[PDB]
Amino acid sequence: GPPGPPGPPGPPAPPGPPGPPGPPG
Amino acid sequence: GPPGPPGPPGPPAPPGPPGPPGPPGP
Amino acid sequence: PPGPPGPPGPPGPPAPPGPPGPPGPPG
Repeated sequence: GPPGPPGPPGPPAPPGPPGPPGPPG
Repeated sequence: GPPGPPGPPGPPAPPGPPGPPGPPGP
Repeated sequence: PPGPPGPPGPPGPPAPPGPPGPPGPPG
């Protein structure tokens, strides 16, 4: 038989890195 | 014969971007 | 018989932005 169709989307990915430091106090 | 099964799930997306700036310092 | 499995699916949903950064310098 012919090849099956594409699988489902991949799983979620982790959060990116932390943002930069905030402004001076 | 019948079409094959669906493929496997894809991979994850690449690393995410940084978060936003933190709060003011003390 | 059934054919071979299909190809892998697309990449998953975009990774979320990270956490807020730390507090700024004293200030």
